[PDB]
Amino acid sequence: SGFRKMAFPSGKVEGCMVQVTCGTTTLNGLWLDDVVYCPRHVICTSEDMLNPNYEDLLIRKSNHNFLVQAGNVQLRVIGHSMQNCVLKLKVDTANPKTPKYKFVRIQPGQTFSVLACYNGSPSGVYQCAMRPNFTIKGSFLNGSCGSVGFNIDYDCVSFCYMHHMELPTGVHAGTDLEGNFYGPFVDRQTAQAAGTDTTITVNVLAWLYAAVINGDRWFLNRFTTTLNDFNLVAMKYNYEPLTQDHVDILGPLSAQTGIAVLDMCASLKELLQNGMNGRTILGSALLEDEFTPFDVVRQCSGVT
Amino acid sequence: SGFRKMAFPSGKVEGCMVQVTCGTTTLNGLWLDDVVYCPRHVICTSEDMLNPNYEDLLIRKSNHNFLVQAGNVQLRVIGHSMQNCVLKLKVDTANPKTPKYKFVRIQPGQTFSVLACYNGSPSGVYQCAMRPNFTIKGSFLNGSCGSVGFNIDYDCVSFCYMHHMELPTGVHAGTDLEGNFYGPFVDRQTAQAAGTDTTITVNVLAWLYAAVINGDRWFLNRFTTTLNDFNLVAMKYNYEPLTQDHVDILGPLSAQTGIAVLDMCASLKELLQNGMNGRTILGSALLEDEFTPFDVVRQCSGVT
Ligand SMILES: O=C(Cc1cccc(Cl)c1)Nc1cncc2c1CCCC2
Ligand SMILES: O=C(Cc1cccc(Cl)c1)Nc1cncc2c1CCCC2
Repeated sequence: SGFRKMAFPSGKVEGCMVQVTCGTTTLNGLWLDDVVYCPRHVICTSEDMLNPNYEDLLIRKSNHNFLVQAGNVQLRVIGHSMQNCVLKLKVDTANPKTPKYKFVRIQPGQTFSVLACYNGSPSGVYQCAMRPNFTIKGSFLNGSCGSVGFNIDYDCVSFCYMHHMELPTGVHAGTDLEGNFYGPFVDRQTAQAAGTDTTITVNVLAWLYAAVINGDRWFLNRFTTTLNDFNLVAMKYNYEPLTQDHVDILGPLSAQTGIAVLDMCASLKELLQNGMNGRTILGSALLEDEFTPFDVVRQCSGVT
Repeated sequence: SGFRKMAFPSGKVEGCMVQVTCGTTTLNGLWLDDVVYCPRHVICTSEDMLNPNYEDLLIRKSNHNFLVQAGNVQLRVIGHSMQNCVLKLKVDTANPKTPKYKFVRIQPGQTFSVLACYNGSPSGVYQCAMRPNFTIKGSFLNGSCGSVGFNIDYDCVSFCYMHHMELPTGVHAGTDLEGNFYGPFVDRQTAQAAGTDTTITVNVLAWLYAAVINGDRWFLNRFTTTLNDFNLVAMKYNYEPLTQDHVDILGPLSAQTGIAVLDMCASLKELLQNGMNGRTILGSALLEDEFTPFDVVRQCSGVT
């Protein structure tokens, strides 16, 4: 028993991290097979970042201008190209540590682990959720660009995120591994509105089931509700509307605990309307939304 | 910016995990050089665990009874011995993936990453604190025994914890890598009193400095206090007494923010006496104590 914000073991991803330097900028790259992926802003200087013309800036660059280092060995760059906001540096050597991998575009509300890196070296790992507004509330410093988010399915790493920038509000923005930004963000130093965020209802409910599984049952009540009645409460408290698809994904957790989904919805309704009354749930004094129903089942069953 | 419960990259530890089977029990082992370390209760059956005579139980076991598997290759056991509550299985092959390592006995209040494992395979990684009462509030299921806690200093892994058991209260108990239990715990199925726990004051203060560094300054006030006055408050709220040694370790954070340690103590005093008033600090509605002053500086500077 116990419930923690658990990240995937980062080993397979650590073996892919490289340092990419272009001119005076150094950031992280992901070396998979004979290709190194990194944010395209590696080709800019502080003068360029207000409104960069990436096509023009990339034209002034040749293969020999991109310095790629894996630990202490230099990789030879034989090709370079830009795909959306990522650069793809073809190197002459396939990464011997390349794991079985996929590039996936995760959905808002889904979770993933981040391996924060500086100068191609891993510093730490943490679990994140892609916010409904397509930002991530990560922990990143200068030099962290190019650090990636991923999930692991037994031996396969699905890379879902590459870190690009911190918004003036302290939240983080980035791309999928094809270079497409999550959200409306662009890679330039400008004020950028992150949309209105909401709490991931299905994840909060999944976390309430995790609490029941781990002995925390104080919040359970004698009430039930309907999808319609619950959604009126979710509306008032900036929670995502709950659908039958969400109920269906909560099926395994409903079966494990013997607490019907709408009865758990009634517990959530009372917690939203009344607060916690100074009590805690799984060591938290607020409603946690960064655990999916899958994360809860995985952590409560032991999938390796 | 941003602040997360960050674990160390687990790669160096993943390469050490093996499966150890003895009779009908399977748990995890740590393969370092030509030795496999695992909890000694691997030699017991459910009949034995009420009050095991480990010396006698180990006598009925020969090298060939300990089945050690690293992924899919079988290791040949050439020696076995018991050191406190750990078994040391000498194998004929040094682990080629053995990192630079140390065995350390961490102090209560210190933090470390845990790599939860099942059948010698890593499933997840999370950051923990050794509670003042020598328990850890981890996330462990059946088969997790032998999973280890560690810290990483550039290339050196300091192993500090091996998981042994879950107490009837849902908290976790284990040993250092010499087999000595943290706390008064014994490896037998009996009711075992975990002592009164306290909040790690120095860590809460370190986390308040992390909040200031990351823009959360609402809790800062016009007040100061003294070590004596603050310790009276800490006494009432089951917080560890603050000493000049704690003030000294908070020196770097005091210098970074320009907020004197005793002024931060006065903020903590008001938060303890008044609560949060429905507000949050770094995404938490309670006072976090599982970040040391070192963890805060590391996460806020970028040590890899
Ligand atoms: O945001 C950027 C650079 C940048 C500027 C403008 C556009 C783009 Cl795409 C990238 N790097 C960064 C990433 N994550 C965190 C922190 C930083 C830099 C300050 C410290 C925090
Ligand atoms: O506690 C034990 C077995 C055990 C029993 C008595 C003494 C000793 Cl040293 C070890 N294993 C375990 C570890 N962590 C978590 C969970 C479990 C088993 C139930 C599920 C949770």
